[PDB]
Amino acid sequence: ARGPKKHLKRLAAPHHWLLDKLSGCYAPRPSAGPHKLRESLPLIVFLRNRLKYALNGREVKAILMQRHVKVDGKVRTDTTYPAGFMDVITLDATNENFRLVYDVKGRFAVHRITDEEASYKLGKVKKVQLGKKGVPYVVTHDGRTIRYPDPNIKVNDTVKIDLASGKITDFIKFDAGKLVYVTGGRNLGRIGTIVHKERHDGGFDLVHIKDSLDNTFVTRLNNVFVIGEQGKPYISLPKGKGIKLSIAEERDRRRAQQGL
Amino acid sequence: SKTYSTPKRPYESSRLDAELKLAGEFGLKNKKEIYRISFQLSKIRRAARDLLTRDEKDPKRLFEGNALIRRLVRVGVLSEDKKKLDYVLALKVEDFLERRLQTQVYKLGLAKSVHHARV
Amino acid sequence: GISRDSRHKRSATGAKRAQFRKKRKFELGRQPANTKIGAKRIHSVRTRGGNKKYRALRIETGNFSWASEGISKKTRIAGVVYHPSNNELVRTNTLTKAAIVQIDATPFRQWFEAHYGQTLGKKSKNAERKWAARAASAKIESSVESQFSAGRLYACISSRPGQSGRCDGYILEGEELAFYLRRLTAKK
Amino acid sequence: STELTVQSERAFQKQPHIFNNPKVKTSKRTKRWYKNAGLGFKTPKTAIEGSYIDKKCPFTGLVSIRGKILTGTVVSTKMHRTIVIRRAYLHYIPKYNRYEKRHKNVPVHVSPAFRVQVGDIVTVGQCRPISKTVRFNVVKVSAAAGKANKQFAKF
RNA sequence: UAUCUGGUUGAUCCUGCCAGUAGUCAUAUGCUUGUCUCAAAGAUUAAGCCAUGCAUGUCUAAGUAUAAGCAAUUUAUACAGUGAAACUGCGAAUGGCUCAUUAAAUCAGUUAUCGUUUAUUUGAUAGUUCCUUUACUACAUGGUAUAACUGUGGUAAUUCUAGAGCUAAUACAUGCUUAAAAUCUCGACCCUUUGGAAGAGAUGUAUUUAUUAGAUAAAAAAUCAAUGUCUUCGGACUCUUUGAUGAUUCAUAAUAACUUUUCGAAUCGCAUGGCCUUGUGCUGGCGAUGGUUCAUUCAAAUUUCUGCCCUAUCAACUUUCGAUGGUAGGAUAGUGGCCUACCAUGGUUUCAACGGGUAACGGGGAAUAAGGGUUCGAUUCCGGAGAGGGAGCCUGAGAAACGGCUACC
RNA sequence: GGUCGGAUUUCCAACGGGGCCUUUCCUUCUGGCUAACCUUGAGUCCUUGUGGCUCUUGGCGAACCAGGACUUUUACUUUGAAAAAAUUAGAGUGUUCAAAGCAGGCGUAUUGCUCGAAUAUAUUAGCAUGGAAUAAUAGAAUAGGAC
RNA sequence: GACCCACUCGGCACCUUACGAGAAAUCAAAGUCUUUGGGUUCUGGGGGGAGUAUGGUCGCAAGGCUGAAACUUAAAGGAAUU
RNA sequence: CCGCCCGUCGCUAGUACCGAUUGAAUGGCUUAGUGAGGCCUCAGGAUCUGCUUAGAGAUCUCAGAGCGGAGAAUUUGGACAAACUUGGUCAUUUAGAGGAACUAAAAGUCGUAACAAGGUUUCCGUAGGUGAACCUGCGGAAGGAUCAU
RNA sequence: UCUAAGGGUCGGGUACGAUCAACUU
RNA sequence: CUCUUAAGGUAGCCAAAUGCCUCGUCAUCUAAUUAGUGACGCGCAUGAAUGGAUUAACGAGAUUCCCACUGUCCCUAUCUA
Repeated sequence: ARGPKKHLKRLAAPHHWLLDKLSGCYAPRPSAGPHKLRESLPLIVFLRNRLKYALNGREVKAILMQRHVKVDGKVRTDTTYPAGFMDVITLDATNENFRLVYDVKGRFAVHRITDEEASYKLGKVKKVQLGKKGVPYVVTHDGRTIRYPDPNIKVNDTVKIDLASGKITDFIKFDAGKLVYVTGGRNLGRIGTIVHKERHDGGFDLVHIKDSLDNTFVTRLNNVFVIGEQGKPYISLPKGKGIKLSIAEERDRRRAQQGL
Repeated sequence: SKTYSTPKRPYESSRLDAELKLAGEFGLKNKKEIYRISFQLSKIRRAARDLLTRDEKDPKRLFEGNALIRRLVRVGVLSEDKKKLDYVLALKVEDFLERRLQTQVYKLGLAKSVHHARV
Repeated sequence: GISRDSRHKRSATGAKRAQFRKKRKFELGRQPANTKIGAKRIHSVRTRGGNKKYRALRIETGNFSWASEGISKKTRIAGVVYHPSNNELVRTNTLTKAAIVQIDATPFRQWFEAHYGQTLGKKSKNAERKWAARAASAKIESSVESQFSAGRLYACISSRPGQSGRCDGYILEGEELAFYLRRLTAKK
Repeated sequence: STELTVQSERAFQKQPHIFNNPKVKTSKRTKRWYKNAGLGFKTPKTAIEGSYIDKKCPFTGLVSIRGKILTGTVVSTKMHRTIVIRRAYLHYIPKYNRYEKRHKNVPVHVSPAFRVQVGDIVTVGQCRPISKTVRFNVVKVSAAAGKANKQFAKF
């Protein structure tokens, strides 16, 4: 005890980093940042383990100490910088703009995007308050404070951020008939067009969702994240589109898909 | 991250007869090898027992039973004529030992004995 | 030191708990100081997160509010007996929150005379305009108007001097004032 | 009830920062603060009309109900502004595939907005700690009597 | 792979145990031992503890370097390459080790903070401060010490240090420079009845207190204290400012003041450009560090519900100098008998209280089982503790710290 | 089997849901969409028996949610969320097999492509949800009873 | 009223049989129990030591209730058979 | 049936019990007393130092005196409280003359209590007595040697 | 040097006031 | 086994205020104990209303040990009337 932990062991790290456990030793502890420890992805993991551009932490550091890579238009030469959901990673090598999104199994899908799409990102407003001198502000999921927004931006709406100016271009309300990208939970990575909402004062508001295959399900509103209207997302979605083809369908695919 | 187990009665001459016959037929140095095949076969049998207790047209049954059947077929233990998840229970140590390589060398020729094949 | 903890007490069933942890600075308690009157003496104590607390010893002044009129004025404060609180940690005839005290009354007298043009007990165009405008209000109360004769006003301390370092308060008025002096039989 | 008349104690009991100016001759002479505790709990007329203070009350006081809401039967009324409720339940033992009756006693603060009697069922809500043992406050009552007083009148 | 066999009798059937049988990431030991892969390992007994001998500090283009150090920049006469030391700043509160104490207590899952702290990260965020606010001044940017260093010494000895002489700082202590407008009070003055005025002062942020606003489901008319913006001064009167929560005395704002008075860059590196009234003139980039508050993050502290082994040859415990609650205060980062003053007399218990024992840290889990279950869990994850025993405390965001101090044993 | 061991329509039937009517309220109050509509405006490239692709302005409140009202209380059960990671079971896969591991496979291997790292279980407590048998509980008898 | 016949409720029991049960002796309950579950209380877990020692509690006492361990042992025991 | 079998006494060995000894040892908890240390507080003021009229030719003294600021030793009171002493209490081990049991051995001594009607039918409870098994009384049972007038 | 507690007699326009005096803790 | 008595000393108790031998023997208490206590018992010569064994409370009863306390003592000296 006696102050905060600085280490993190292999087996304690979230399962969606995919490394190895039994006395494999240590894992990269995300530094404090915009995102939470578990719902985040450090750059060392994004670069050594997913993209295979590097093989070692010193290689990753050699990369990061050259202003090559930037998160949200800013360099972030920290090794264990917690990058998270809907975060834009930009490498001038290959001019590859990486959006961190979720695949359907719950891992961090490595989405490649256009520069015009990397221009912006999205943010779920967590609270709307008045600050000092009567100045209203909204707080997003990525710890971004934005002053003097549209007064119609109420809580759980989502917001389009221009990422160079921390300003708001357009907002999307929380209502029925709106797309959703589930963040957190069993049903993580699914995309399903809110059916309706269940209030439960003092009791964790629930949301009922319906995939394109009419596979209805239910999640928690803290885990819901809106992204657009029916059939008009605001982001390039990954390969899979959040459907969760069952294991049977998956084997039927990878047996009939391809004899390789 | 480790595994294996062995039998119950250390004697019972009928078993000794059967085991030594298999050992002589298939060129084995130990009873541990027969025990190993019986262990594998027991795992398979109890898996299939659970699945058969499950409902027909049940997703876990279909998935895991087809998988188990596919594995045994591609090994050649389960013939492709009997592919229904009951001969998986009817299997036997002879049917596994026949697919061992030593036995396959001999039956394919090329060694004129199972002991020569092992060597 | 002083453990501000419950693991040492007893169970609600009467069960004697075992000494279970060496004392923790989480559970920390400190020693008061007996905020008396006279010769301002304030010591700063470092607290959790830094966050200086200003332990007052022997204040002399305070800031007292007259709310029916809606002002606040600095005055000197006067006698005390308290508390009905303690035996262990604070000792001597202190000054604290919820204590009734006598205060100077002269800044309020001056303010009232200059703001209403009216005395208590017993000119220019702008001033006369203002007084005539905001008249029909200088009618406070028999009790307060009687206190001003002596020139010492009953007030209650609202600040916690051992935490903040001040002697802010409010002048008694109404049902409070009707209530209070049947009490204040205390030392320590 | 509670016969504090209103001011039984040696300090003056008032609601903090609730100021009744003797200057303004308001035609009520009754300035109180109450709140809707929330969760569809009805604020009683005894609390709105009363004279008590009770800083630990969820309607006129400073505490707030947040967390759990429980129910129980009053098995004691012998303290001042607090009761003890019985919370009975069945605990499953799987070895036997059966249940066993268990109780926990739970001390509760009760405002004088409620006339509470031994036997009455009472719904309580989680508050901040307000004593060594008390963490709950009465927020609703259901008397299991029907005012069955004349049934004792027999002749 | 839901299996049993030998033994009581002269013999039989039983009850019933003893014995055998199989396994054990359960230990020990004995005999034997060629190979490959994987590999636990002073836990049990002495939380005696290893009682020997060795180890956690750290720098960049970017806080301070006259090393009486190196090389040489040859771009330099103030430095401007590298760089020991030492000051400063961060860190040492993580990790690792062990299981002694611990039986509603840890702990597990599940809640809550509308009950609080939070260095760091991350994002936002200080025209308001010349206190006689027209000389009072340095704002092209003011003051002092001190280390390392030099040299004289003490002691047998230790990461002991004294006396004397220098010198620095995002050390310490101080301290100015940037609006405009509006609103308030005070108010010379001239005056009215409709009264209007020139000047002075205040209005950042933080602290403390008091007060106020922080609204709201809907429709027509009389009266008035003053008409009020504007008037057809008939009164058209509409226009209207009010966010969030299930819920607040919330967020926030405004009044009156309060403070021993906080913060509001006397900091640093590279690039050197633009404009003329060509002055070492005015403007100006990319960063670093630091900084108030808010929010976020890493957390912490408290907390709800339920749940733990054996014992009745422990049945009545608690309240004595707190047990249960109430009022008030103190203390605390905050809630709260946490602590006391006054008051009341409650609270737990055969649905096993309290007490005792544990060869008892808790769980995730392990072993063996047809199914149900029994036993184990010192551990390679999680969190509790502890550093020979006790207690106390400095520093700091964070320790009741022990590879940190203080004392007793 | 009308395309060449895979599929389709009306099908004789079975198994499970939903709605409505039978005296059957199987919660309503303030509302919108008023909707699934008397909205019908000339109406149709169909085996007249409806296997059924098609429009012109104006009806009933949940199919959409805003608030409210009161709302007998439980136990039980379904579904879902919660259920740290490793371990357990288990899918896939050349560790030379296996224990393991989460790797790796495919090309013209002449400057590339690509599948992945599933899933399930995890009693009890708590949360939400559908059911409403079984088992308790209350519901108008000196009527303070209902609309 | 007492007797006789038939019936009936409730009792003390009896004779016969085994559809069953049981190790058997025997049992209309000791049945409806491996085709294992109507409700509920008490007690036992090989034989000895030992119903002893000790502690409590009741009792005038005699004693009652509660009640071990060490140690020892492969049999003790129940029904039947010749 | 020349079968099985009971107890006393005596020898040997072992196990535990009682027991004078106000036994002993160890450990935990604790009353009372004494009470280190640091923390808070009332004081204290060695020393250093800014300014100021002061003693002295025009970032300075030469007697000194006030406004202060930092501030060590020491010190008052308080809470926290180690440790020690003295008692008490609980638990666990342990000695002990003697006493009284159990078990086992051993071809010991005295009888022969039970198993056949075991030669007085056995057993239960209670009470008394006797070398020992046991006997007797009172009531009860058949597990009787009688399912029967 | 203080504090607290412990009483008597009179009054109720059909919740409390005035007045008096002990010692004990 | 034998002699013998009216009966042969029972339950219990003991070197006891009862035991000669006797300072009995064993243990405990002490550095050391003819003392004390606890046990042993063919007890010169214990013993049952010439009452036996025991007993809380009581005792200016006899007795042993411990603590405290002391001029009892080591070892005496001084003061007052």
